[PDB]
Amino acid sequence: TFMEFASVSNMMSTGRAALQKRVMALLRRIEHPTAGNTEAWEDTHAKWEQATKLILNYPKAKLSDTDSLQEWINMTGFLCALGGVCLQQRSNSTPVSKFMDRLLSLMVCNHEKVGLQIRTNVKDLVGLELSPALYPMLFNKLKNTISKFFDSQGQVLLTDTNTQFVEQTIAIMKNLLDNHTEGSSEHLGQASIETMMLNLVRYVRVLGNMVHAIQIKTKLCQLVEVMMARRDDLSFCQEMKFRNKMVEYLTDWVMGTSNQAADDDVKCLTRDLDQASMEAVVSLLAGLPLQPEEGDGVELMEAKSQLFLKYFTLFMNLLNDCSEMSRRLASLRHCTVLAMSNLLNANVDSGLMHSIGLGYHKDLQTRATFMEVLTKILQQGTEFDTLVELVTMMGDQGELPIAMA
Amino acid sequence: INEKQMYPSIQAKIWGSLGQITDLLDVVLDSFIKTSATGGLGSIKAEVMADTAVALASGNVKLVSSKVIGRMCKIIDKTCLSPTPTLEQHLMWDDIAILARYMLMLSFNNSLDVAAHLPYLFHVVTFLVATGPLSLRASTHGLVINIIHSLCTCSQLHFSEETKQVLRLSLTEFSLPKFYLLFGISKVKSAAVIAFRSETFALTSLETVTEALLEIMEACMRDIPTCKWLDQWTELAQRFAFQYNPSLQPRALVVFGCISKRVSHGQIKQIIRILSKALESCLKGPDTYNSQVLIEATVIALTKLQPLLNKDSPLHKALFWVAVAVLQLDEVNLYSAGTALLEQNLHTLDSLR
Amino acid sequence: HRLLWNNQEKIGQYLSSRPFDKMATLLAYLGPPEKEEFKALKTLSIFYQAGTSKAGNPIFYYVARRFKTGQINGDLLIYHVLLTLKPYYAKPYEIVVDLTHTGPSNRFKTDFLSKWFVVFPGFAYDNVSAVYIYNCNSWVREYTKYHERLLTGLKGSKRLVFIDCPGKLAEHIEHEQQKLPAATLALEEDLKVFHNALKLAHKDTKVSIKVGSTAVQVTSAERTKVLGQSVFLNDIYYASEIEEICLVDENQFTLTTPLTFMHQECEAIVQSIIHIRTRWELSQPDIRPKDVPGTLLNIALLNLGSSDPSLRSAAYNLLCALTCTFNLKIEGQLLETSGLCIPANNTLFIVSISKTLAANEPHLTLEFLEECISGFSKSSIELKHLCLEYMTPWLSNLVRFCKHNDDAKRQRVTAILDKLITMT
Repeated sequence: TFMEFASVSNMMSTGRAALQKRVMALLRRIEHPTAGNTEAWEDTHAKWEQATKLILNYPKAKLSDTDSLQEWINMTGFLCALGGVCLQQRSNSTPVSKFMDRLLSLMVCNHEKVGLQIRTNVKDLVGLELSPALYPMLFNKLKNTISKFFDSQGQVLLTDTNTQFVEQTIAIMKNLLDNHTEGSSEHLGQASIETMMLNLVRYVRVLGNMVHAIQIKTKLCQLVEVMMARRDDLSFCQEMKFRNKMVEYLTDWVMGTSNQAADDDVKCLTRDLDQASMEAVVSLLAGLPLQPEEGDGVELMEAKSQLFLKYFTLFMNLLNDCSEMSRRLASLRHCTVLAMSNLLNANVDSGLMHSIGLGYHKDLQTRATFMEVLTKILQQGTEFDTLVELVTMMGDQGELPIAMA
Repeated sequence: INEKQMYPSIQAKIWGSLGQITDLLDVVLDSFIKTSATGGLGSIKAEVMADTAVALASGNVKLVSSKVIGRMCKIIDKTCLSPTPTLEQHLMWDDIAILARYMLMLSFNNSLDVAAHLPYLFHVVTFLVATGPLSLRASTHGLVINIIHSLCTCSQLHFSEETKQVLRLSLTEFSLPKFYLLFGISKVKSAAVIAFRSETFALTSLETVTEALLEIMEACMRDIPTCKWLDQWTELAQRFAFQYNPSLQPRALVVFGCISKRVSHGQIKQIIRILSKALESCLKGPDTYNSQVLIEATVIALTKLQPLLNKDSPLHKALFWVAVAVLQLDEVNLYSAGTALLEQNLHTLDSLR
Repeated sequence: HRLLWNNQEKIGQYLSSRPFDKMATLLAYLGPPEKEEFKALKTLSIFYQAGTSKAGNPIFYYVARRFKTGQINGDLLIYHVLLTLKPYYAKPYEIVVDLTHTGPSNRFKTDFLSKWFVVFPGFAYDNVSAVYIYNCNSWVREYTKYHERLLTGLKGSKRLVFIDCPGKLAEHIEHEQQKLPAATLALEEDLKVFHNALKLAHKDTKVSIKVGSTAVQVTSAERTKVLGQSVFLNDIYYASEIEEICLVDENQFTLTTPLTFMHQECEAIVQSIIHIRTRWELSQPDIRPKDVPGTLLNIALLNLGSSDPSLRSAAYNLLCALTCTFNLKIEGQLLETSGLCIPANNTLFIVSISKTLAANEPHLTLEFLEECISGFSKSSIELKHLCLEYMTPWLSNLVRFCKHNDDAKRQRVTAILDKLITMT
């Protein structure tokens, strides 16, 4: 790492922000647990604790401290990129645990003197820069941080601080997952992504219909898609119930005020939310077998059939008025169709029974919306029995260029 | 044309039966083409009459197919009596445009039986690639895809499993985003959508397309031992190659060069004199936009023809200096052609040690 | 190779430095689809220690019919079998696996199979002296042959010992003290044994049929090479899931891929199965992949005629898929593709395909006519003219399904006729 932090210096730095980022990027690479690392991180963290008061309780008890704010921005990121070594050393031995606890306390801070910089900087650094070894602690702390908003009955303690925490946490998780940090794979897949996602969804449920609520919901849907994009990366004890439950939760979000809209901007935000929700649902359903939550003594086939019919009717209703925002009226059409195609491909014997009627007609669209699946849905009944050959022999070509590529 | 609602019955009854009457075929088709022309291309009459030709063809495939292909060939040949800069500007362009969609519709399900007309089909395709409005370009692409399909699904010519695999691969290849540019249909998601409704072209593209089709043909003749497709198509190209024309000859030279397998000294001399006359007209005439393309075509022909001349041909060495002179003209496309010719000439002389 | 497709947008850039065109060509035949904590305990008691063999080694019993794929996390199951092996994994032992009432719902995934092969310590596998297999069937053969590359080193070993009757296994157990649950042992009492029953299939085999009071069992008197050792096959097909039964032949009968057998008392077999299945039907508390054929032929044929080129192409490919899958004697001319410019006036083509299919494959003719008459109401005027034109060729075949003494067939024919009358 030190040897690399010589090429890191020889190359020209086009300012301090890039030099700061290049420094943290190297600090993340610090893995071997040397002793100087320990004392430097610990003492830097002590000075950071002092500057915490000096910058947070001292806009209040008295600006030129924008310089110290800039120093703090760097110093936080320093600790974040070097946080990991200490925890690694704990496994072969708790201030680092207290580091995030302060960080999460800073997460919703409201200060009379520019707390906006504080919040934006905490979001950015925590998301992009934290060491992958720090992931498990991050998730474990966020779980109980979010678990304190629901009552015992499951009644959400909706508060301005709570909602401010939630918008941020969802933004932060999106930023975290979006970036593919090196080594993140082996560290992302220890903590479960289930509980906090579920609780965030349950909280966003009651968000209402305000502009803030819809803006939060759209970001949450983007987060759901992003998280779903790496079912490989994360580790799941039960993916099936996971996906099934939140499919059943996002089904509600689509077509919320699509007919009772009274303002162009309100319907625009509503259309954006519906598009995002549909995009998320399409991502959820890929390969998701249906298994309804334990019913009222119904044979599995009977419950699956009713669930499928419910979903399919929900989709057809949306696709029925998708004919005649002009861009939206067609994009949400193929999105709705791809959703249904995802259902069927997974669910053969809960499908064609209620799906055959989609083969028939339309206003020049539904056949072009179901045979729009049959190209790879019902003509996908090829070799399903309920291929890929010579692709290896082409990769063995002279000089092996494809493997090197 | 008029009784639109009763159409599926009108055709199957009147036209599907009149078609099976072998003797009346010529008169029926002539009336078809005349009524199509009267409406003009892109007209309701033209579209309806184009569709109605599939019905007639369904009866007697051989005769309708032969008559439809032959009249296209005849019109194309007859274009060389009052030559004009491009085909789209020629007087008889409407005839070619109209009769093109006839083959487009008759292409499907081997209603243009390939095993008898493949050379002429590739003739038409070669002469039509990237011509006219967008609809016609997509039509040419669709024609190519359908003809390859039919050749891959013709029961009248048993093919090996390897040849069938080759054909299946070629059909897949022709659908890729690469060929959409080599066919002039760019920024069109589907060829079919544009085709069934009512830009500069570089000869390198035609060379690529013609080479691909030549592979498609040669794989086929690997099964039909007595086939004369290559000779027929080479001859039909050589007719246009050495014959003066503003529009056809450029394309014809590249097609001939890519197609032929054995050349003659006079052919090389004829091509070189064609280049000489083209250059002489370029310096005097103001229509450089055609003489230049003809010069480039002449060069591109040689770049392909040279590797086939006899090992004792004195022209091997003169080809170098021809390339040098071409590069001296200082034209980007001509320079590129010269550079290619130089590479080919050096490689050919090196291989001959 | 999912990532090979995933990174084709960038692999070409590195290959920009025939080979150079072949990467994108295979996208035609591509587009692939998309310490620890422990909780709960198996009330079913799938894997447990019970009984001891002659050699004085403990035997662990396992019934695969107790566990269904896709319902219970396999991490818990593997850690559980490790936990119950904690006092015994450090010493050589013996294992017996029960393969009774086993189907594809007991299949073990490749990842879970390797997780089974890894988590157990390396010496524990050498500790395994003998493996006893009871009630091997035909599903297991292909299950392990598809998983042969994972288990290529285990076939042909002495550890596997095949058991078809309880006596062979009880030979090596002290005083036949095998502690298998009574559920599996209750299926061997008082059945009917047929000695020379011939199993009719593509590969004819000489087996023995056993029809009981609850299920139907068949055993194979022909040694079958399973895992390198020629052993018999004991397939059990319960009669609670057989609903395709009829009198067909005097010496042959049809059971359900259909099951056919020949014997001198086949009527008695059918009557016994009828009695036990009707008793099961007394015990009831207070789309199939066959009818697919016609119901889809109609959807393809009607949509071919459509006025959207994309839809015509889509339907043509669907026809190719259906004909290839179901082996319809259409002369096999059709071959799938994408981007075909199928002409607008395809009335003659659809009609000719319909006539050829009606003559060559007079099989369904009832699902197809039912679907066509149902869809004839919803179609357009031009589409109605098309629909009648190819519907007409099939009505002739309806003569066949009149003579048969099947009230289900006769009532269906009556319904088709009444629908046609309403249409008229």
